[PDB]
Amino acid sequence: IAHGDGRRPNKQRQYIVMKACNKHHIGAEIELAAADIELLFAEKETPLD
Amino acid sequence: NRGLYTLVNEYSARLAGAPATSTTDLQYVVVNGTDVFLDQPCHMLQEAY
Repeated sequence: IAHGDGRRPNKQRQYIVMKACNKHHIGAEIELAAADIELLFAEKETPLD
Repeated sequence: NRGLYTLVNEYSARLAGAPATSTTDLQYVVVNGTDVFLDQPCHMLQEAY
């Protein structure tokens, strides 16, 4: 505002605003057993395979 | 002293009988004319509640 009294009228004002980021880890976990791993590759032997 | 058809013209504009201010952590006498907004009704009544 510029008004008409004995106040010091005000010059143009100004801002500079400075943001940043954050970081958020996520740790997700799985186990797998060995008997899962081994018979993933053996084949054909019987209808029980 | 004057009639009310001049006082009501006068009461809405003039400075009071040196009223006090806000925000200044104490009671200081007013000296500014720019900002001060108050209109106290303890004059035309001339009382103290």
